[PDB]
Amino acid sequence: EKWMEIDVLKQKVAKSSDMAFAISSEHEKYLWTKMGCLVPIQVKWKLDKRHFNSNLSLRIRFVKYDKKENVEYAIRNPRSDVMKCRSHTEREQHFPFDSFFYIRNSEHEFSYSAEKGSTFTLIMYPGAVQANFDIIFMCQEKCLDLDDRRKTMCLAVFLDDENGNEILHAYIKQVRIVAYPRRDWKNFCEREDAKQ
Ligand SMILES: [Zn+2]
Repeated sequence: EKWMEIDVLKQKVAKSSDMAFAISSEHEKYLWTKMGCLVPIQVKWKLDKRHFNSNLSLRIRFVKYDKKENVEYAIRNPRSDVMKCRSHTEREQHFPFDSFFYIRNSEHEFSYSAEKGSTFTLIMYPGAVQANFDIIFMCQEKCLDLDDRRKTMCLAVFLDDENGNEILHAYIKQVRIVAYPRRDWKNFCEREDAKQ
């Protein structure tokens, strides 16, 4: 009927020193990347009958969650944004300066608002079934307070109809912004594959 997926552009990510992507044994998606690096994202979807000719928009959020507040709740909670640290905020030269992340090389027109949480909204057109763009993180795990460092950061996207109703969603279950993405990615893969 209808589905949506978010993934990194594998071709480029495949052997990059700056980022790495993997799937868990449970098929959830994991991304590790350095801050200040362009991560190539591709959002794809298939729509049902009633939306075939709909004008749609795509919302992009970057939130945190833990065992106490699950992913489905967190991604739609306007108060769950991952917060940029003080020093990266004031040192920021991309507007809005306090956003943890930015969208570049977007094939689609986009706008930004923090009203209901830091969100980039891609304006699309009837018939669009994919959205390509780079996302770049301007703060990192190392910057956060121990309690926040323990929470999981999540990149979530929502496909909305003309009336603003979410009709599909997808996310990268865990995103980590670290110094050596290949170290963490490798440890993750070995631990997963060890699982008989
Ligand atoms: Zn920072």
